[PDB]
Amino acid sequence: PLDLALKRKYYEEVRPELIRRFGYQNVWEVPRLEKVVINQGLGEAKEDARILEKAAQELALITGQKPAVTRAKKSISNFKLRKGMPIGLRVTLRRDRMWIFLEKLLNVALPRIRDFRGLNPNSFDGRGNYNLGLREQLIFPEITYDMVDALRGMDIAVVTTAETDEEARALLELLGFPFRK
Amino acid sequence: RLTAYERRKFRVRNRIKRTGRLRLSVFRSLKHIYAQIIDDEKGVTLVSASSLALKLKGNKTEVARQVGRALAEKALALGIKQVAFDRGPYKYHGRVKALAEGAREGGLEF
Amino acid sequence: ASEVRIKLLLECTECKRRNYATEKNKRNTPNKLELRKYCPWCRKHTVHREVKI
Amino acid sequence: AHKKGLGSTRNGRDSQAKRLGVKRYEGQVVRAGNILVRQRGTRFKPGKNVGMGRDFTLFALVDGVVEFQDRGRLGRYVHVRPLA
Amino acid sequence: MLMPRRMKYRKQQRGRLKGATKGGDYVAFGDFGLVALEPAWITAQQIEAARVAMVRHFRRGGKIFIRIFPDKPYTKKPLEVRMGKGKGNVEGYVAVVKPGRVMFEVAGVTEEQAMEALRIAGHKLPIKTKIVRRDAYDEAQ
RNA sequence: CGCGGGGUGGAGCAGCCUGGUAGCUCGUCGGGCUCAUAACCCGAAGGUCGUCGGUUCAAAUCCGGCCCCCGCAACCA
RNA sequence: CGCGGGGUGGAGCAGCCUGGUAGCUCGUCGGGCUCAUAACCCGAAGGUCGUCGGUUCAAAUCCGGCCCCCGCAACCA
RNA sequence: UCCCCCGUGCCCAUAGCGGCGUGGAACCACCCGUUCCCAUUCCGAACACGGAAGUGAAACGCGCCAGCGCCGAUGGUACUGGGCGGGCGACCGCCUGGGAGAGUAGGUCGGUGCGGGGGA
RNA sequence: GGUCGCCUCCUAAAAGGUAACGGAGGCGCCCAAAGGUCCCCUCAGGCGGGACGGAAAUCCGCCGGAGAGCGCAAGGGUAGAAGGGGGCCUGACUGCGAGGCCUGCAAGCCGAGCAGGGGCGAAAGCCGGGCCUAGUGAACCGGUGGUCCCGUGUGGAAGG
RNA sequence: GUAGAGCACUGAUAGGGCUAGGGGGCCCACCAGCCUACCAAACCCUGUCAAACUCCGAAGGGUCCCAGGUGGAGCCUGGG
Ligand SMILES: [Mg+2]
Ligand SMILES: [Mg+2]
Ligand SMILES: [Mg+2]
Ligand SMILES: [Mg+2]
Ligand SMILES: [Mg+2]
Ligand SMILES: [Mg+2]
Ligand SMILES: [Mg+2]
Ligand SMILES: [Mg+2]
Ligand SMILES: [Mg+2]
Ligand SMILES: [Mg+2]
Ligand SMILES: [Mg+2]
Ligand SMILES: [Mg+2]
Ligand SMILES: [Mg+2]
Ligand SMILES: [Mg+2]
Ligand SMILES: [Mg+2]
Ligand SMILES: [Mg+2]
Ligand SMILES: [Mg+2]
Ligand SMILES: [Mg+2]
Ligand SMILES: [Mg+2]
Ligand SMILES: [Mg+2]
Ligand SMILES: [Mg+2]
Ligand SMILES: [Mg+2]
Ligand SMILES: [Mg+2]
Ligand SMILES: [Mg+2]
Ligand SMILES: [Mg+2]
Ligand SMILES: [Mg+2]
Ligand SMILES: [Mg+2]
Ligand SMILES: [Mg+2]
Ligand SMILES: [Mg+2]
Ligand SMILES: [Mg+2]
Ligand SMILES: [Mg+2]
Ligand SMILES: [Mg+2]
Ligand SMILES: [Mg+2]
Ligand SMILES: [Mg+2]
Ligand SMILES: [Mg+2]
Ligand SMILES: [Mg+2]
Ligand SMILES: [Mg+2]
Ligand SMILES: [Mg+2]
Ligand SMILES: [Mg+2]
Ligand SMILES: [Mg+2]
Ligand SMILES: [Mg+2]
Ligand SMILES: [Mg+2]
Ligand SMILES: [Mg+2]
Ligand SMILES: [Mg+2]
Ligand SMILES: [Mg+2]
Ligand SMILES: [Mg+2]
Ligand SMILES: [Mg+2]
Ligand SMILES: [Mg+2]
Ligand SMILES: [Mg+2]
Ligand SMILES: [Mg+2]
Ligand SMILES: [Mg+2]
Ligand SMILES: [Mg+2]
Ligand SMILES: [Mg+2]
Ligand SMILES: [Mg+2]
Ligand SMILES: [Mg+2]
Ligand SMILES: [Mg+2]
Ligand SMILES: [Mg+2]
Ligand SMILES: [Mg+2]
Ligand SMILES: [Mg+2]
Ligand SMILES: [Mg+2]
Ligand SMILES: [Mg+2]
Ligand SMILES: [Mg+2]
Ligand SMILES: [Mg+2]
Ligand SMILES: [Mg+2]
Ligand SMILES: [Mg+2]
Ligand SMILES: [Mg+2]
Ligand SMILES: [Mg+2]
Ligand SMILES: [Mg+2]
Ligand SMILES: [Mg+2]
Ligand SMILES: [Mg+2]
Ligand SMILES: [Mg+2]
Ligand SMILES: [Mg+2]
Ligand SMILES: [Mg+2]
Ligand SMILES: [Mg+2]
Ligand SMILES: [Mg+2]
Ligand SMILES: [Mg+2]
Ligand SMILES: [Mg+2]
Ligand SMILES: [Mg+2]
Ligand SMILES: [Mg+2]
Ligand SMILES: [Mg+2]
Ligand SMILES: [Mg+2]
Ligand SMILES: [Mg+2]
Ligand SMILES: [Mg+2]
Ligand SMILES: [Mg+2]
Ligand SMILES: [Mg+2]
Ligand SMILES: [Mg+2]
Ligand SMILES: [Mg+2]
Ligand SMILES: [Mg+2]
Ligand SMILES: [Mg+2]
Ligand SMILES: [Mg+2]
Ligand SMILES: [Mg+2]
Ligand SMILES: [Mg+2]
Ligand SMILES: [Mg+2]
Ligand SMILES: [Mg+2]
Ligand SMILES: [Mg+2]
Ligand SMILES: [Mg+2]
Ligand SMILES: [Mg+2]
Ligand SMILES: [Mg+2]
Ligand SMILES: [Mg+2]
Ligand SMILES: [Mg+2]
Ligand SMILES: [Mg+2]
Ligand SMILES: [Mg+2]
Ligand SMILES: [Mg+2]
Ligand SMILES: [Mg+2]
Ligand SMILES: [Mg+2]
Ligand SMILES: [Mg+2]
Ligand SMILES: [Mg+2]
Ligand SMILES: [Mg+2]
Ligand SMILES: [Mg+2]
Ligand SMILES: [Mg+2]
Ligand SMILES: [Mg+2]
Ligand SMILES: [Mg+2]
Ligand SMILES: [Mg+2]
Ligand SMILES: [Mg+2]
Ligand SMILES: [Mg+2]
Ligand SMILES: [Mg+2]
Ligand SMILES: [Mg+2]
Ligand SMILES: [Mg+2]
Ligand SMILES: [Mg+2]
Ligand SMILES: [Mg+2]
Ligand SMILES: [Mg+2]
Ligand SMILES: [Mg+2]
Ligand SMILES: [Mg+2]
Ligand SMILES: [Mg+2]
Ligand SMILES: [Mg+2]
Ligand SMILES: [Mg+2]
Ligand SMILES: [Mg+2]
Ligand SMILES: [Mg+2]
Ligand SMILES: [Mg+2]
Ligand SMILES: [Mg+2]
Ligand SMILES: [Mg+2]
Ligand SMILES: [Mg+2]
Ligand SMILES: [Mg+2]
Ligand SMILES: [Mg+2]
Ligand SMILES: [Mg+2]
Ligand SMILES: [Mg+2]
Ligand SMILES: [Mg+2]
Ligand SMILES: [Mg+2]
Ligand SMILES: [Mg+2]
Ligand SMILES: [Mg+2]
Ligand SMILES: [Mg+2]
Ligand SMILES: [Mg+2]
Ligand SMILES: [Mg+2]
Ligand SMILES: [Mg+2]
Ligand SMILES: [Mg+2]
Ligand SMILES: [Mg+2]
Ligand SMILES: [Mg+2]
Ligand SMILES: [Mg+2]
Ligand SMILES: [Mg+2]
Ligand SMILES: [Mg+2]
Ligand SMILES: [Mg+2]
Ligand SMILES: [Mg+2]
Ligand SMILES: [Mg+2]
Ligand SMILES: [Mg+2]
Ligand SMILES: [Mg+2]
Ligand SMILES: [Mg+2]
Ligand SMILES: [Mg+2]
Ligand SMILES: [Mg+2]
Ligand SMILES: [Mg+2]
Ligand SMILES: [Mg+2]
Ligand SMILES: [Zn+2]
Repeated sequence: PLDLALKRKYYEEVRPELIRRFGYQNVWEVPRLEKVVINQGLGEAKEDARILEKAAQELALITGQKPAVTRAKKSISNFKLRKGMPIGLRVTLRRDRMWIFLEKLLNVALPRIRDFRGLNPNSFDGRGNYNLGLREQLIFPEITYDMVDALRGMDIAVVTTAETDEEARALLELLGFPFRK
Repeated sequence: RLTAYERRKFRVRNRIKRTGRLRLSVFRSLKHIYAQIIDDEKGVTLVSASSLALKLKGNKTEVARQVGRALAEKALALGIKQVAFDRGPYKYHGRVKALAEGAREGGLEF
Repeated sequence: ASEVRIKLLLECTECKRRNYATEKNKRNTPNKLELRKYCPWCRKHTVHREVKI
Repeated sequence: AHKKGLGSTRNGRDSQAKRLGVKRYEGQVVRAGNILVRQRGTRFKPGKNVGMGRDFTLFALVDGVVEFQDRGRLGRYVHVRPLA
Repeated sequence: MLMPRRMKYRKQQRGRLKGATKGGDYVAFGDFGLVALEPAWITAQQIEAARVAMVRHFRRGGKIFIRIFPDKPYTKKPLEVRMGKGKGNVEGYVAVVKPGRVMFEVAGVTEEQAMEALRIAGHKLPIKTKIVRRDAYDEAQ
């Protein structure tokens, strides 16, 4: 479909290591990335400016996909929040577009962050998936300083077929996910 | 618990069953497509046409059209002409559509 | 009804007869009501518009 | 003498009776149009030759004989078998 | 003083007291119990009164069980006023007891001690009563 | 027993009708003037709205019960 | 239903008859004087002149519609 | 006319949850691809189309086991239509017919219809 | 003093109905989408993981039959949709109406089907407002728009 | 959909277990270890309660068909 870097490392290096490590019988048993979802939980743009599209153009830039809106489920008073208010962005990366984002993340994003000292090991799902948080977003290379108004974080979730954290730990560690402890 | 698959099925099937007409049901596997005609009063298939049984092949849509046409042949012979189309969990489009389009000019009233 | 949910007639633009009577919210939908409706006089359909009750 | 500081009653009302229920039973002969069940929600569901009105009223669509059916989890149904 | 913490409804219709007790007819906790012989609305005042009497009797010792609870609101119209103009007010809570219902139980106190204590208790209750010992029949239930 | 009103910073009153936001005067505390006190000037703190429930995204505000205060009523014999 | 006249800055407001100026008082800001307080005095921010369409070189000023507040009188089976 | 599979009804958990095992010849499914039809408030996930390299890992089909869930007698009793009796009274009791709920024994890892494809 | 019509629940004794100044609550509105249809989607809640971010904003995972939602009180109903999103639309039709529910009258209620001219749908089909049950007022008197039926010898006009 | 009965729903409920949080003391505090004959949500076991609770549920009651029933029965129209 498209020859890419990280997909090669998975298929030509990560795969076999996993097999010899847990002794998978069948081929599809071998754990693999299903999808990567980015979610900028804004709501800072609630009643406020529709200039969440600045964060949206910034988003589509990083991912190469157009981001969708997320709106208020229930209204909450303590949050100054009306049910239906636009309060976030979410974009779902699958197949090749996933592989590209992950390559630029493990290689260029994650190092360029202030005082990187490893990903949290305990942050594993319990049924094979993994979650992390960024606060910057100029951290991605295609975002120069001039494009930014104010900072903005995002919620990355990465989903694998791994039955458990162990298998998941390995699939990620082997790809290039640097862990802290 | 229910898949959206099953929910769609019931939802479109039940509506048709209420109109009391004969029912042209359809199955659309990855490799074939099948279409039987059912009297839900008695719970019985009156006539059936399929790709596997036709020993047919040559692009899914163009194939699908024929099984419809073939279905009409055996149907009209028996007396069946009036019928309702169970489009199953499948969007009325492409392959399923072609089956309908064929079965239409094949003589079926629907 | 109320001062705000008001009553009104629908008048056929073709032949000016009022053939239907209904309501609307004045605040919510403040424009005159445009609607196709059957005319028994013209014996076809017709764009009818709102008319003060 | 007697009639001292008594009281009052903050409630004390009700609505009119609505005469709901099954109106024709299993085995009863019926004309098309006959009301079969007055109800709130589908406590019964329309079956063969039975239609349902906007307030959930069940009526016969054909002359025939009324027939009931409990299909367990699928609910209860009123039918009308036509007559030859 | 027993009474519900919260209540779905504040006033409750009176009802009859048909039949024997619905259940709670076998000893379930201690060795001896007090059984109702005739039915009644047992006031929350009476429950408490019996309770205290036993407690007091064997000062510090044993454990008292109470198998009845006043959840029925008891109504009373004011003095010297006439019929009508609404239902009276809630003025206390009773527990509906019926013959066969074990109402109290005691344990971990000597047989003689239990007998007197349960006996005094019954004297507080508005009905005829009997003491009973835990049976093979009770443990079977 | 009945009917109407009320309870909000230490005192005395607004805000409730129309739900989102707590005001006024006094007092108080800190700093000025004065030899000193007051008057006077500058600056500040202080309530989680009688009490339980309920409605609501949200309650001093809307709804039910209870408690305390206030006014009216309580006649024919 | 039928009449009469208003909307102009944060509050009230003559400018409208007679088309060339968004002006006045009070309000807030800064400065002068002050035992201080006011009052006095100098300056200053603050408006699409209800809307939309229209005659006009130009109109809050004049027209048509429409919104809204007040006002006048009558009717209410 | 026995076996396996596919579509589809009926009985509506004795059919379900969970566990363990089995199945790719065929069917079916995941699967391969995004040119075309169609599609995503983002994503070929879904829907859709063109395919057949791989795999039964998932899903599904078929088994097996009774932890769960579900079903659940007989016997007895509550209550009761009708007919009576005792007690000042509170309430009890009798005949006749009907007869639960709970619980006990125990059952269950479905049964069947019509069509299609493939077998021995 | 309280109440007076309508709706929901109990009282109501397993059909319907049933009283009291018996026990609890609601209504006198609302929506041009909260309506018609076609297509798609499925809750609440719990646990785990996740920058700002909390009990609760938005994202991921597993569980979950309905305890959510259905404008509003309650009941019944309901995910095999009546709920959530979208596309196109005005059937929130006109002329009728076999047959019944309810019922003292007068009211109230459900309704297939026929014709006209439409809507959405490939189609079967659905559509004569809204998940349903409250959201209301006989007749008399008058207003407004139609029609062109009567109109005092005739044609107009007044008035019906 | 009652009598009875039941707790699966809406609430109530005594004891015990388990266990968020809350309180007293300790360590003494900055965060954490607290251990607790106290208070206690959720949950589990024993044991119960309810007109406006029901996983259940009779006896009866209602209506329809067939049969008996000829009675100061019954049905239709009208006068009092
Ligand atoms: Mg590619
Ligand atoms: Mg490899
Ligand atoms: Mg925010
Ligand atoms: Mg389920
Ligand atoms: Mg679906
Ligand atoms: Mg559906
Ligand atoms: Mg059948
Ligand atoms: Mg060929
Ligand atoms: Mg052709
Ligand atoms: Mg034909
Ligand atoms: Mg035209
Ligand atoms: Mg208007
Ligand atoms: Mg027209
Ligand atoms: Mg007297
Ligand atoms: Mg009095
Ligand atoms: Mg009062
Ligand atoms: Mg009622
Ligand atoms: Mg009535
Ligand atoms: Mg009544
Ligand atoms: Mg219908
Ligand atoms: Mg009905
Ligand atoms: Mg039957
Ligand atoms: Mg059945
Ligand atoms: Mg069911
Ligand atoms: Mg069903
Ligand atoms: Mg159902
Ligand atoms: Mg308590
Ligand atoms: Mg009694
Ligand atoms: Mg009994
Ligand atoms: Mg008895
Ligand atoms: Mg007895
Ligand atoms: Mg009892
Ligand atoms: Mg002792
Ligand atoms: Mg005694
Ligand atoms: Mg004994
Ligand atoms: Mg013994
Ligand atoms: Mg035991
Ligand atoms: Mg007053
Ligand atoms: Mg008043
Ligand atoms: Mg007052
Ligand atoms: Mg008062
Ligand atoms: Mg008060
Ligand atoms: Mg106050
Ligand atoms: Mg005070
Ligand atoms: Mg005052
Ligand atoms: Mg008040
Ligand atoms: Mg007020
Ligand atoms: Mg001082
Ligand atoms: Mg001084
Ligand atoms: Mg509150
Ligand atoms: Mg407030
Ligand atoms: Mg409150
Ligand atoms: Mg208050
Ligand atoms: Mg209060
Ligand atoms: Mg006098
Ligand atoms: Mg006198
Ligand atoms: Mg003035
Ligand atoms: Mg054989
Ligand atoms: Mg089968
Ligand atoms: Mg069966
Ligand atoms: Mg099942
Ligand atoms: Mg297991
Ligand atoms: Mg096992
Ligand atoms: Mg094994
Ligand atoms: Mg095995
Ligand atoms: Mg094996
Ligand atoms: Mg093969
Ligand atoms: Mg190609
Ligand atoms: Mg292309
Ligand atoms: Mg193209
Ligand atoms: Mg299209
Ligand atoms: Mg397209
Ligand atoms: Mg959007
Ligand atoms: Mg779009
Ligand atoms: Mg399996
Ligand atoms: Mg086992
Ligand atoms: Mg078992
Ligand atoms: Mg069952
Ligand atoms: Mg038995
Ligand atoms: Mg027996
Ligand atoms: Mg008997
Ligand atoms: Mg009897
Ligand atoms: Mg007797
Ligand atoms: Mg006697
Ligand atoms: Mg006796
Ligand atoms: Mg006898
Ligand atoms: Mg006898
Ligand atoms: Mg018997
Ligand atoms: Mg008997
Ligand atoms: Mg077995
Ligand atoms: Mg099983
Ligand atoms: Mg099994
Ligand atoms: Mg078997
Ligand atoms: Mg057979
Ligand atoms: Mg009065
Ligand atoms: Mg009854
Ligand atoms: Mg609206
Ligand atoms: Mg769709
Ligand atoms: Mg959708
Ligand atoms: Mg959730
Ligand atoms: Mg969480
Ligand atoms: Mg969160
Ligand atoms: Mg913050
Ligand atoms: Mg989410
Ligand atoms: Mg529930
Ligand atoms: Mg909710
Ligand atoms: Mg539901
Ligand atoms: Mg519900
Ligand atoms: Mg279902
Ligand atoms: Mg829908
Ligand atoms: Mg939705
Ligand atoms: Mg939704
Ligand atoms: Mg919707
Ligand atoms: Mg919408
Ligand atoms: Mg729509
Ligand atoms: Mg279209
Ligand atoms: Mg209308
Ligand atoms: Mg006829
Ligand atoms: Mg006729
Ligand atoms: Mg009538
Ligand atoms: Mg009505
Ligand atoms: Mg049509
Ligand atoms: Mg379609
Ligand atoms: Mg068409
Ligand atoms: Mg409609
Ligand atoms: Mg509605
Ligand atoms: Mg409505
Ligand atoms: Mg009325
Ligand atoms: Mg009159
Ligand atoms: Mg008139
Ligand atoms: Mg008239
Ligand atoms: Mg004439
Ligand atoms: Mg004339
Ligand atoms: Mg004349
Ligand atoms: Mg004339
Ligand atoms: Mg006229
Ligand atoms: Mg029931
Ligand atoms: Mg009922
Ligand atoms: Mg339940
Ligand atoms: Mg309930
Ligand atoms: Mg509950
Ligand atoms: Mg509880
Ligand atoms: Mg407890
Ligand atoms: Mg405990
Ligand atoms: Mg503590
Ligand atoms: Mg301490
Ligand atoms: Mg400390
Ligand atoms: Mg320290
Ligand atoms: Mg600490
Ligand atoms: Mg600290
Ligand atoms: Mg410190
Ligand atoms: Mg410890
Ligand atoms: Mg009841
Ligand atoms: Mg009951
Ligand atoms: Mg049963
Ligand atoms: Mg059962
Ligand atoms: Mg039953
Ligand atoms: Mg039985
Ligand atoms: Mg029966
Ligand atoms: Mg006979
Ligand atoms: Zn017309």
